Amino acid sequence: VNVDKILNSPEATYTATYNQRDLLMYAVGIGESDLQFTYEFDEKFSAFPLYPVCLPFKGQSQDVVPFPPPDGMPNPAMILHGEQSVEILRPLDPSGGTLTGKTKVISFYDKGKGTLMETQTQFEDGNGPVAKLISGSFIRGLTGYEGKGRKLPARVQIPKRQPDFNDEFKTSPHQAQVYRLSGDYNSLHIDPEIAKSVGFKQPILHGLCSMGVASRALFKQFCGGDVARFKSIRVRFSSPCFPGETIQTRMWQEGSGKVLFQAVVKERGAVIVDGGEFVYTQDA
Amino acid sequence: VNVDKILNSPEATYTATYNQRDLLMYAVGIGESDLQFTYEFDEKFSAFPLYPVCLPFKGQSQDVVPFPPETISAAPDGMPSFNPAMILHGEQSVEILRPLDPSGGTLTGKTKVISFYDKGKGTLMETQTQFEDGNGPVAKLISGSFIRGLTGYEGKGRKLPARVQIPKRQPDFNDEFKTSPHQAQVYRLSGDYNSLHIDPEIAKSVGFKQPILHGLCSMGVASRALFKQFCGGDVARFKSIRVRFSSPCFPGETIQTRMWQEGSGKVLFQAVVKERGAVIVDGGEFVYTQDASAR
Repeated sequence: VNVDKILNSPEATYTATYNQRDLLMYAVGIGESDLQFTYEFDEKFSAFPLYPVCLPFKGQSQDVVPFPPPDGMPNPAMILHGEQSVEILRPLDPSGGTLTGKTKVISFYDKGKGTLMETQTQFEDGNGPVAKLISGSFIRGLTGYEGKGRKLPARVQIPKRQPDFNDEFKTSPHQAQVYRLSGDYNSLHIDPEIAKSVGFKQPILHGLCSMGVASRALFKQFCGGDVARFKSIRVRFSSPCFPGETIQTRMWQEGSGKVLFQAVVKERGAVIVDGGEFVYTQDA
Repeated sequence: VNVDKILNSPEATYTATYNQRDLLMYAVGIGESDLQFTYEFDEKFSAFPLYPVCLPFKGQSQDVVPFPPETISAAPDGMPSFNPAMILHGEQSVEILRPLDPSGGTLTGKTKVISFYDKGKGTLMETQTQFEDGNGPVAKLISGSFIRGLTGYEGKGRKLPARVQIPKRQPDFNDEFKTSPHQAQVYRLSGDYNSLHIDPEIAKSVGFKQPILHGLCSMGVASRALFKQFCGGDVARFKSIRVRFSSPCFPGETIQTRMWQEGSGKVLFQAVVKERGAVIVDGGEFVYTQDASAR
């Protein structure tokens, strides 16, 4: 494997679109019910800030997207979604919009047990940048090379004290059936036979839905009803969640507009979203 | 006041388009979880048989459809003037000639007012919608609107089918579905964006404690029970359904479907809110293809 050729491979450029209905479908998919996100005539109707994470899946389609949606690139079943970063430069137009996506592999690191591959996506409207996404995939077993990439941000360490704030959300047993309508139609989240074939007695909930659930808690606690205050969020996905389980978001106020967080399944005491770092605009 | 004018008002023709994703969104909107209706690669993936009721709202839009849709707001010549305050969706009939293509489709809709009856206590206006493609008819819908107060005239319309008499005996079969308190927020995404079902201020405005669930969603919930009990996993067996909406349902309430087998492929039914014992869907008649005819 040649990492230089992977990292010098030109960015891919594409178009993504969303309408108001897509925004509503997303809000219900992550279990949000506040009229700010579920009612187009609300005085403060907005896209939920995390929405751009769906756009690399949905792209330009208004229909079901077949799943799945570089040069020196070397088994899909060995790939885990390990990390996600989302940076919001400007809120999305809640009346709908069309964006240009530019995507590129920015890191390919040999972690020994496998490869960390970081894929960056930048979305722009007509004016300029609106969102920056970094998806960290772990490719199990792929090793034996000199890894290269960007300077990796510090690994988040959760404070050794009780959370400052807690929130809980009971997900529906059919949450994944609703959430998948926002772009990710991976059969792992709906077909019990596919889930069973990879070691799960029931389909698992999309990790990004869990991320949306935690985002809802962070927005509600800190952003004072203003989506423009939701600046950035990054997480590690640590263990699976099943639709029907209760997701607890534990939140640590660290000052300077920084909140560290975890999402935990109440029923099992399993950490599903770890090393959460949230940045928001401090009290206006 | 001119009924002859109303019934002679020319038919309106429009186009309706749905994709696979719309079918999934509808299925989750009515609370169905069966993979036959929620998973595009299920080996028997199908549109839920009641879906055509959404098409007059949706038309060809893939976005939010501001209420009321252009395809339903048009008043016939010559209609009275009174605003939607004294109007309610009282009755619905759905007849399926051919199941919808589950990969998506485009249909021609033809709509016409077919009845304008004086009920003594009000007016029943029946609006028929016929859907077809290049291969012929697919569905026939009849919607009944009630205008309370509007009386004193000679009424005319289609020959009405027999009034459904719900049997006094114990129901043969029962099913229940606990709706979500946010069920209307999801169901509205299939085409009916009426503020009545979401804005508490608009709901309180007309007398309700909170927004009410769409009557057609309740009809969907009853239809799910009927399909599950009688149709043996085959949408082609779901032939017709007609109901009246008797009282409102609130999102979050449990909908019980009471079913009476009458033989010859006919089932009578009611839908009831468990928490209040209130019938919300009454005079239900369901027609399906019998077991001995399942090829």
